Amino acid sequence: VSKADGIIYPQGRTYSNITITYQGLFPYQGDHGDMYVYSAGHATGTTPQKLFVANYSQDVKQFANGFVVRIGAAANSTGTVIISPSTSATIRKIYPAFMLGSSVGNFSDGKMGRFFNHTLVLLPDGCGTLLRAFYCILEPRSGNHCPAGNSYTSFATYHTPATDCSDGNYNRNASLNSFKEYFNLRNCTFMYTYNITEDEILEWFGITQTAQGVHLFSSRYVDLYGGNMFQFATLPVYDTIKYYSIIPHSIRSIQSDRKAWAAFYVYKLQPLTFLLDFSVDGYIRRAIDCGFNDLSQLHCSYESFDVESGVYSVSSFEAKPSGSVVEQAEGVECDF
Amino acid sequence: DCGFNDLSQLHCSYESFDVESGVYSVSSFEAKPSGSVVEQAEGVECDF
Amino acid sequence: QQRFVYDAYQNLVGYYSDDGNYYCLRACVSVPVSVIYDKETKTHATLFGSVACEHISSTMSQYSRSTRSMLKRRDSTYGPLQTPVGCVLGLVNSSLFVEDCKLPLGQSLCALPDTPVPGEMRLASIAFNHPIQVDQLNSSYFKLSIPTNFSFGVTQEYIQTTIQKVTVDCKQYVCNGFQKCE
Amino acid sequence: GSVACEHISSTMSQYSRSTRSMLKRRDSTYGPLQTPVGCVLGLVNSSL
Amino acid sequence: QLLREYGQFCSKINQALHGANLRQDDSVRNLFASVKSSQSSPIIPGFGGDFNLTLLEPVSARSAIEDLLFDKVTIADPGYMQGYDDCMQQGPASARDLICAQYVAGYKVLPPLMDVNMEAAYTSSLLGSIAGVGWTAGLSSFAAIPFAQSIFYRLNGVGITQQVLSENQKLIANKFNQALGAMQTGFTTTNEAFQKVQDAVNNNAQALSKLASELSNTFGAISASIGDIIQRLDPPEQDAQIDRLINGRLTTLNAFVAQQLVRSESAALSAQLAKDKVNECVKAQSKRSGFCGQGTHIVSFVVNAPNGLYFMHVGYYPSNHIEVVSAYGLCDAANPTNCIAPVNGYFIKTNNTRIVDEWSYTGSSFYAPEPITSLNTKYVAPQVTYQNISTNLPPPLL
Amino acid sequence: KAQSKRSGFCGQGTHIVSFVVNAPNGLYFMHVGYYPSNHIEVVSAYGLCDAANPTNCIAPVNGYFIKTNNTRIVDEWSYTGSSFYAPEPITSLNTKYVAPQVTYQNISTNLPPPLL
Repeated sequence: VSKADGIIYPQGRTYSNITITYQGLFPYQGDHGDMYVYSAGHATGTTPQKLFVANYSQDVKQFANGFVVRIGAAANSTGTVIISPSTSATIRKIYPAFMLGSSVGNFSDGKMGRFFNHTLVLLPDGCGTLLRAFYCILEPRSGNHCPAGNSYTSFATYHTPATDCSDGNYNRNASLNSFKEYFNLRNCTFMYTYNITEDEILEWFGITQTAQGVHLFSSRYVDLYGGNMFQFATLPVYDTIKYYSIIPHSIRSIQSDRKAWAAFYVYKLQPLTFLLDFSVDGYIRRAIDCGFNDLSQLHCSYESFDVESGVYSVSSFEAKPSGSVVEQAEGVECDF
Repeated sequence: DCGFNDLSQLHCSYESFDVESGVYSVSSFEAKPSGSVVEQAEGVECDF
Repeated sequence: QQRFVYDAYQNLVGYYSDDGNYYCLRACVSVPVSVIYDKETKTHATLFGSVACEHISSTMSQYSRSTRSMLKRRDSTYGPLQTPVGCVLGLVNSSLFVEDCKLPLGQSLCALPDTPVPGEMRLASIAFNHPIQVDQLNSSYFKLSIPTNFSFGVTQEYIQTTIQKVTVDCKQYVCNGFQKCE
Repeated sequence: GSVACEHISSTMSQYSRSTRSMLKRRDSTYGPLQTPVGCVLGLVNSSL
Repeated sequence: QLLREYGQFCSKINQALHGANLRQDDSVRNLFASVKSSQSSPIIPGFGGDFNLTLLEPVSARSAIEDLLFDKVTIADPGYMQGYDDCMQQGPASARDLICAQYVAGYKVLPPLMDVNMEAAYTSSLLGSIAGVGWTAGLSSFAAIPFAQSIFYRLNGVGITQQVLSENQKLIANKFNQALGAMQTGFTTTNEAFQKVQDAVNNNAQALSKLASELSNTFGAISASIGDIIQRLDPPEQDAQIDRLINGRLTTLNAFVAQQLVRSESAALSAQLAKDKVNECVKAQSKRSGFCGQGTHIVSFVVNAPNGLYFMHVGYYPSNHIEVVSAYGLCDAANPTNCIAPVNGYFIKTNNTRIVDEWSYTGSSFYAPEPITSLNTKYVAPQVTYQNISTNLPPPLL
Repeated sequence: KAQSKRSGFCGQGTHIVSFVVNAPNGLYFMHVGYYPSNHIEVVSAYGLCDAANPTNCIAPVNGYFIKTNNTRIVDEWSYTGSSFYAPEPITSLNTKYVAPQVTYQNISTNLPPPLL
């Protein structure tokens, strides 16, 4: 938080060269979040065999306030591929895919991770050029290796860099078609699309929900070399989202041509009180989580980043109730 | 008449017909809005 | 027969149990916390009210409070120090003496920051500056202590004589021009 | 107050306040006087 | 959460209290920096000589009279150390223990800036410099004279001649010891200063008790316990009741802070008065009546008290007044422009079964006729009220 | 407007002179005081009497009778000011006649001029 990580800008206004306390939806200072990695698929020489994904589709989490995501942190660095542990490569920024809903259940064989009547889906396409969001009710298809079919492991999307990610024309439906192989989009609703210009810069992406729909945030269109997150969309979703999950994505690249995709981190949001420092150009370069420790509470009490030396009374520890004790009666006893 | 002028307001504040000598703060003048300014983002027309 | 024993201010302080015993009832007690902070070195220690260091732990997992975490308290992490004012965390027993300190802990105690990575603060004590001792003679003479050098010194002192004179325009402050409010 | 006498006039028609009228300020009615404390109306520079 | 939207009220209270405590510490430091002497004599046993001031001497660190004063005052012992574990057992409560209530109510009593031993060191060092304050311009020099010498020099300066002091040495010492000894049996209900000490302690206790008492108040709610209304109502009305309690408690805290500010501001003026009294009555003999004590001031002592200083002013109280006839001055009848006036005394008419219309000298504060000499007279210009004496011509007029 | 004889009221040390200027909301005082240092200890007498005439005694005025060590006659008595150590001869200007006391020194030789 000392460098304003995952801070959603106050979405009504702006300030200049001041420091104020603000109540919003921020993440915990020092929070580690959940890490997710995307990997290339199995390939023998010049023929991709299958998809390599984790069990993310089985792991369903609670939404309950929304979250923020840190995309492209470990870029321009030397890391390793997932399916080839002894293979160094330069890491490339990749974008996450989410599927959120209001009701969850089991798949064909009781496998966890099925979304009922209406399921919002956010999935990038065009080999990292656009993002599409849609309700598009999911219908599991019956076939080989498919959700409603036999021998089902996990649904996943994919794209082939040999054909789809072409410099002349980036296939803007490859990932949508991959998603279509497992589910039949039925009774669908708004299907938007937003344009992303390629780079290798760290960026942020957030999502919340209010009475006016599902709000989408990002730091690409306003602050790019910063990270302050501004709203850029609102969705006609008005069902109260209770659950969400990640969508696995494998890259069907050549065994001799494989890259490393940077892992992305997801951090939950909570209704906290922060101390924000707005600079002259109005950007938040530093903040303080008022409930992290005692020094933070001191800083927020004086609402300054410099507190004079001294001895300060702070909040005290309270004993935790160890057990419980009750006392009562019968009603007389029955007379057999 | 309490609202006639400043001396009347002084007389009514002390509710007496004799006010001691001195320098008294009274009600101030306010600038009058000369114009108006409107700003919006509309443009909806009908399709004949 | 009236099992509940109260006190003057309607607090339960006793109970006659069904087992045939009388139990005093207390309230669960909080552990007071304070932070000793040096700014120009960004150093901090924790003082625990008037507790005896047996009830506190490096994690304080048996207690609960709204603050999410304790102060960092890096590699040093020795046992809690017991002081005349209470149990302190992040202080090293120094056995030094000072004439004055910027952060007095209480009763004679000071936190001496490791001023020129700054180290942990030290627990020093304020020392009494003894005046020049002159002994009495047992004769018709007496010992006299007299200066052989001197200097001049300026003592500065401010005495306030006025406050700023301010009048408010009550009607305008309350209603700010709006005829309806008038 | 602390006004420089360029913003005030004998009628103060560009402002508004609840008080209905100003003080009488009879035949003398010379220009506003500028003082170190502000613009004053109804004073004669005396140099006493 | 409900209080979180009330913003910076709690922070305001905390900052005000922190500033008041800082000012209290600064006042203590200033007072004891102006109380300390630069030179003093060690307090050995028997310090005082014929004057028994052993109740001012420190028991090997507080004095005996200081210990008596602290013992006779009903003051609750604060913890300052393992006082949290003392209330863990606590037995039955002792008439609303306000020391165990701080860990319940949510306030805390901070220890005083200095130890008992350091304060006693300051007071004892002040006691050792009393005799040697210096008869001559006594600010930059220290003369280590005995206590008896200082007392006799103070007595000589109020109008008692050296002859009387030399004659009544033991009687004076016994009379001083009688006055200082009645002090041990003095701390009772009739003692006004002791009652003031108890009033200050009771004011402290009342300030704490008001905070501890408002937690049982139910500010127009169904209960005073938050955890009780939580398990009996539902969010829409739970919020209203909890907000009633929150507003009541915030008002209580604001009132407490304002009263503490008033009391702290009064105590700084009182500390300045104590500084003036230490500089004027303890480190010097004062010539202004009524400031130090009653009668004529001679010497003052000071010890520590629960929340300040306790001064003991020793004064000279005259009794058994008689009326005599005195002259403004004496002139030589043969040479009328040769006249004398008494110095720190009076010219009285003797009746020592001797020559008629004899003139003697007496000190201004004790009746003891003595011969007229150049040591107790001074030459002056003639006045119409001076007595023109022809015979017996005291030696200055010869 | 005066030099004050009461310690602690004007400033620290011994007051000599004070200045006052205006400040934002009051007055600003600058008290110049005399601060002594480098104290030494000497032996001093309450007073001096003539051994031949015991009822002829003197006491110092605004100073002290000290024992000199100016490589000179033994048991010589000098006078010094109360605020600065500088031995000087004893004369009628810095002494005053007083009644004898049991603590006074009975001098036999070298008899400072007042006692002659």
